[PDB]
Amino acid sequence: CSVDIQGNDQMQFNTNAITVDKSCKQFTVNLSHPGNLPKNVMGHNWVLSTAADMQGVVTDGMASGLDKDYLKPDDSRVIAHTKLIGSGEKDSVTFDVSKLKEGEQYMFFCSPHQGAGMKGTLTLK
Ligand SMILES: [Cu+2]
Repeated sequence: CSVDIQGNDQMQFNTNAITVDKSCKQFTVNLSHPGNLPKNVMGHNWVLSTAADMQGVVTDGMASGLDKDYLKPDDSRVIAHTKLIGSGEKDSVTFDVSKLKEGEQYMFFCSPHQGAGMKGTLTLK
């Protein structure tokens, strides 16, 4: 009921496909940042939304800027998210699996780097 995820100095997560076991009550993502670049150069977060909401979350987050960790304040579309981290930092987020529904498609992504491909799927199993 947990996954360790890395975002590196080249806008890449170490996985592009997460599976959440339907028997989990909560799910935890442990985000870390191998490499050497700080968060005001190559910072990463881990953000979860439906596939349909991803674009809006990204656009509005980029617009909100570094001072808001690249997320729109109180964004109702964001199911769960970590803070923005630089190399050597770490952050975890836990959310209730009840927030995910059968038949929906979910995406995870780093909001400042989603346009550069830093995204992947999240699926119940
Ligand atoms: Cu990033």
